[PDB]
Amino acid sequence: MQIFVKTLTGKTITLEVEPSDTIENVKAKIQDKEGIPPDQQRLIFAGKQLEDGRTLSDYNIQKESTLHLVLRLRGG
Amino acid sequence: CLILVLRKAMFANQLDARKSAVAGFLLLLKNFKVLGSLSSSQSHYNSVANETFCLEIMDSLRRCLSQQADVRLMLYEGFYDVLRRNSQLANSVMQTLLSQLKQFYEPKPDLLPPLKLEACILTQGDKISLQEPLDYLLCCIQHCLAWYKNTVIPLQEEEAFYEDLDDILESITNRMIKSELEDFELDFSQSTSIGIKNNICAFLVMGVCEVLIEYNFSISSFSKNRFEDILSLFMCYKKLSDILN
Amino acid sequence: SIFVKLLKISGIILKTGESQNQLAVDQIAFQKKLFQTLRRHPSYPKIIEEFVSGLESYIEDEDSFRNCLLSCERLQDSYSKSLIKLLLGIDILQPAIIKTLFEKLPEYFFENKNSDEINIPRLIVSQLKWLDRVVDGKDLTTKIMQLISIAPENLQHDIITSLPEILGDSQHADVGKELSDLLIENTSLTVPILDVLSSLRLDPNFLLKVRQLVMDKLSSIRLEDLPVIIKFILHSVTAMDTLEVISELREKLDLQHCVESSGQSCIILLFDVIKSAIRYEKTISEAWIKAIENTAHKVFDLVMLFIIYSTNTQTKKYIDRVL
Repeated sequence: MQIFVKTLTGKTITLEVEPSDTIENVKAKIQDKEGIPPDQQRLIFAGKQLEDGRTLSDYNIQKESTLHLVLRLRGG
Repeated sequence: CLILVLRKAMFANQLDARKSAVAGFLLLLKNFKVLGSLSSSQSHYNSVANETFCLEIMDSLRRCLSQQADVRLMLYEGFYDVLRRNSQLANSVMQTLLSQLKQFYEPKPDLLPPLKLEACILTQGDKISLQEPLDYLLCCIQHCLAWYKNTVIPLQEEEAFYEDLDDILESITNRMIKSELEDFELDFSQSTSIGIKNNICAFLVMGVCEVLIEYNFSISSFSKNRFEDILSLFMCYKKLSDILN
Repeated sequence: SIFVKLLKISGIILKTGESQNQLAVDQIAFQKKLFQTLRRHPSYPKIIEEFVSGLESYIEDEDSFRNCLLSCERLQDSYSKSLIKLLLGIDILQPAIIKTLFEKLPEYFFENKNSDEINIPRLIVSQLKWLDRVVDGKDLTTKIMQLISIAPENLQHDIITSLPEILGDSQHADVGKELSDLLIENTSLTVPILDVLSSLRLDPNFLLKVRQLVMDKLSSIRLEDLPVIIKFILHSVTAMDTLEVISELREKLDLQHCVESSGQSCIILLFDVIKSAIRYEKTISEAWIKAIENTAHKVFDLVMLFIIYSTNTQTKKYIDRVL
């Protein structure tokens, strides 16, 4: 189950997350791949803030999902 | 987290953001007390953590210093309070200032100027602006050196630079009294960039001349030769002011 | 060997394999003692040159490079950064280090195609951020432009979005003019260039050209691109040009014809950008009300009017009367 993370400026990141995982695992994987720390970044889907500490199964995440990434502070 | 957002805030193009971040840097390093030998008050148990934190903050300040003029002005204004509330970091700060001094103070006493107008001013396309006020550099150096000489040495391997700084200022005194307007190309307004840089240089030489008056009056202890130097230096300043008027 | 000898004398324990390099002393202590040892060693140019030679000889092995460029480990009975960052922190060694890094990078262009473990150029750009001082702006400009020319879309994009941290204060104007030349040349990487132009410090006179070039294409860009372009437009305007650009962008809105979940996410991103811009840029805020009052019907304008009433307390009674 691949998911496209779309950061600002149009950059695409392909990343695999199983359906049973949670948003904390997503942020940890993003730190592992991109190096951004987990607490700093923020994710949004369907124009709705991803509530921390909740599984992605509650959200309507499907195959080839698009999750938009925004960083509070510029350049990480 | 605070230091993270400050260091992330360093490269913001907004001038107010840069000045805010630098003032925050100076204030926070002022408040964190180095437990080892800091001079009284007006203290976390991890003293070595404080020390290394202050030193890496000083490295960030080394990054900070090469920036536009307002940041440098605030930096040199705040180093005196930093030195007053924190004494050990002075051993770095003066050296950092000395590096800036070595960026403009020529070593040869035979050479006439202690200031290079090209490096001092931000020469750039279609405009002219200040980069680093050398008068404020000498101002901060004089106040820090006077504070240390008045407080720490009486309170008491690497001492030599202190007298070297005195020697530097002594050489900056001498060459200046022997100086003249021909070196600085004086005797200029906002009509042309040439006049703009000449006016800025006039302000700079006036400022560093009066800071040299401060230094010479401080160290002389009322000697006839030193006060003769003060009189000649102030006469140079007076004719500069009259020319500007 | 002399490189390794000086390195181990400096107190950092090199550790190959899985174990990362250990710090006997602190980062600053390592920097101070290494700089003092190099300064006081005889034959300063020769010792520096053979140190660089031994460094580039040691770094040939792939495992050596991978363990070197990663973050170190703190060895005590603070936080540990990479030893390459420690080497960058020393001013005298910086041009040798950056030359070694940028001659090494073309080797790993092929590696970028197959390396599933870790992205080598991504990490290298990561270490290269947050430096102390630029030893030579011209060298950085030439190296960055070489990477822009030769590297593929992903790597050139990565260095572009990393540009504000890499560059010092000095190289703003020339790099800005050269990336505008790239904007004229190419169209694919235009949006990241718009982002760094928003971030970087450039004068209004140079910004006028890019503003004129990009205002024509604002009517013909997808929804995914838009919020960073309007971020540039709102943060790259003078005091007198506010009403003109506000009226022009409100007339050239693409939401009427544009309006999946990504679309709604992008719309809230547009509105977050507008909230950030309006909250502090007062002249733009007041010019918005003045421009729409002069106009005297668009839904996007009405939502912007609602949030303007929400955020700015000073415009409360005024915007109530205007509504």
